[PDB]
Amino acid sequence: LIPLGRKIYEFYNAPIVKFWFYTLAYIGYLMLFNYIVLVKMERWPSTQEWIVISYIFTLGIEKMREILMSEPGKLLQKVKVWLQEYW
Amino acid sequence: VNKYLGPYVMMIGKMMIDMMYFVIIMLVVLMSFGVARQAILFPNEEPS
Ligand SMILES: CC(C)CCC[C@@H](C)[C@H]1CC[C@H]2[C@@H]3CC=C4C[C@@H](OC(=O)CCC(=O)O)CC[C@]4(C)[C@H]3CC[C@]12C
Ligand SMILES: CC(C)CCC[C@@H](C)[C@H]1CC[C@H]2[C@@H]3CC=C4C[C@@H](OC(=O)CCC(=O)O)CC[C@]4(C)[C@H]3CC[C@]12C
Ligand SMILES: CC(C)CCC[C@@H](C)[C@H]1CC[C@H]2[C@@H]3CC=C4C[C@@H](OC(=O)CCC(=O)O)CC[C@]4(C)[C@H]3CC[C@]12C
Ligand SMILES: CC(C)CCC[C@@H](C)[C@H]1CC[C@H]2[C@@H]3CC=C4C[C@@H](OC(=O)CCC(=O)O)CC[C@]4(C)[C@H]3CC[C@]12C
Ligand SMILES: CC(C)CCC[C@@H](C)[C@H]1CC[C@H]2[C@@H]3CC=C4C[C@@H](OC(=O)CCC(=O)O)CC[C@]4(C)[C@H]3CC[C@]12C
Ligand SMILES: CCC1(c2ccccc2)C(=O)NCNC1=O
Repeated sequence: LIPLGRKIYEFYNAPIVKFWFYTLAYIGYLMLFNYIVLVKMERWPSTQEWIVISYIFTLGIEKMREILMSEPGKLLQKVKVWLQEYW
Repeated sequence: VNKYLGPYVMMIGKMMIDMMYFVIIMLVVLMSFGVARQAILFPNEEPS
């Protein structure tokens, strides 16, 4: 069972696997956003809109975490390094 | 079989790959405009 867990940990930490996991989550987020903008919405958001809202909030938390875990040490320099990537 | 039409046909077959990449970029821009237009102009729609 230890080689199986080692294979799972080695697979899921590969950069290509992480990129394709993030991409297949993006292409399942975009369809949910398409569904919530095409169909009408009620007074409260539906399940798919809650998933889209959760994706946006966790992505925003991830972008603040990329601001914090950067290369410089002073906050303005961290933001200035992060703003070079326009995307 | 013809000496001019034959190279023309495989030339078309070679430009199909560049055509496919143009189709991919046009597809992204096309569904972005289509989804935005349909989602703005038709707010109350059932799943169909
Ligand atoms: C990994 C990538 C390439 C694909 C992952 C995304 C799909 C598996 C998701 C994204 C959009 C989803 C759809 C979005 C909306 C709906 C409507 C939903 O219907 C309702 O909410 C009303 C009727 C009911 O309750 O069944 C049923 C699921 C469905 C078809 C979803 C099925 C699963 C889909 C296709
Ligand atoms: C992680 C995200 C970005 C992509 C992963 C895709 C799936 C995990 C999601 C996408 C669409 C989701 C579906 C969207 C809507 C519905 C309808 C929903 O129907 C009901 O709850 C019926 C009763 C009610 O209306 O309350 C059941 C869950 C389901 C199938 C969802 C199951 C999970 C799905 C397939
Ligand atoms: C009535 C409507 C549906 C128009 C039909 C459009 C397509 C079904 C046709 C139009 C032009 C055709 C292409 C014209 C030329 C070629 C080159 C030829 O390929 C070769 O000679 C092989 C070598 C090479 O690919 O360079 C046959 C396939 C292809 C891509 C054809 C594939 C089918 C295409 C895209
Ligand atoms: C980015 C570019 C290069 C490609 C993207 C365009 C196509 C994928 C789209 C454009 C026109 C679309 C078609 C427009 C109209 C119809 C008729 C539609 O049939 C009906 O609505 C039934 C008859 C009716 O209700 O009137 C089925 C989908 C289809 C073939 C669509 C299929 C998808 C098409 C070919
Ligand atoms: C990254 C790009 C390529 C994503 C593009 C995704 C959209 C073009 C797809 C993905 C989710 C699709 C929706 C998933 C579920 C439905 C419900 C479906 O409802 C029914 O079939 C009626 C249900 C019934 O009464 O049985 C109508 C199509 C629709 C809105 C789909 C329309 C097309 C959507 C928005
Ligand atoms: C929101 C898009 C994305 C992404 C996904 C795949 C490739 C590149 C970027 C993400 O889903 N999270 C991390 N950063 C991002 O901007």
